[PDB]
Amino acid sequence: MYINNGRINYNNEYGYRRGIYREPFYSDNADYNTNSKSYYDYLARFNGFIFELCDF
Amino acid sequence: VNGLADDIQKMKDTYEALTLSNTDVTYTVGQKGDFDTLNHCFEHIEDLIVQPKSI
Amino acid sequence: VNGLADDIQKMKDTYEALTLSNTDVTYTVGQKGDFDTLNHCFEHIEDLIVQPKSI
Amino acid sequence: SKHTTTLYEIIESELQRLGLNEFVNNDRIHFNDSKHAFMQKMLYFDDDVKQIVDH
Repeated sequence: MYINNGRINYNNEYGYRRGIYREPFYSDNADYNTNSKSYYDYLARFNGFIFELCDF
Repeated sequence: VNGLADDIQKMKDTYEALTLSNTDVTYTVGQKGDFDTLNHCFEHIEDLIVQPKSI
Repeated sequence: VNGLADDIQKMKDTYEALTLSNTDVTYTVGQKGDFDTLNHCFEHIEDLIVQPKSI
Repeated sequence: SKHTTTLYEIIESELQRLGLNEFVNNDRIHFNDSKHAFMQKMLYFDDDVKQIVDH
């Protein structure tokens, strides 16, 4: 364990994929719920703009 | 970011005045301390360009 | 990145303290002053590398 | 949030209205501050979050 010599460098020794192929370090047989923004969030952004307009 | 760090180091080297600091200090005097004798410790203190906040 | 920012701020403070030793400075303490409270104002004065002509 | 918003989104929106910023803070950037992040604030139930909920 030695310092990075005062210069930061990013490297991934143990990555998920190596080029086209897939490394054996991590697993893929898992499914996660993905939650995106609904219409109410579109309304919220529009209301934010309307609030700024009212302030102006 | 490494370029920025190298710029900082180069400008610290070129302008020596910016290296000055007045953070606190603790000089230990003894056979194996920072200074051999008490005269050396207070001779070095008078040589500091900027006196720290507490010694 | 925070380390680089700290180095930048410390060097700026050192050079500003050095270049304004001859000047005469005025710190306003209050709600809209340079410093929020008196104790914060005198923490800056204590941290100056070289004290100016008069504060 | 696939159909309607979550409580976290509403609380975060109101906190952003209050003017708080989680990343830059006081000139030092932290990705996960653990003190000013919106998470680790509604979990400790800060005064701001309680005001938002009561409002």
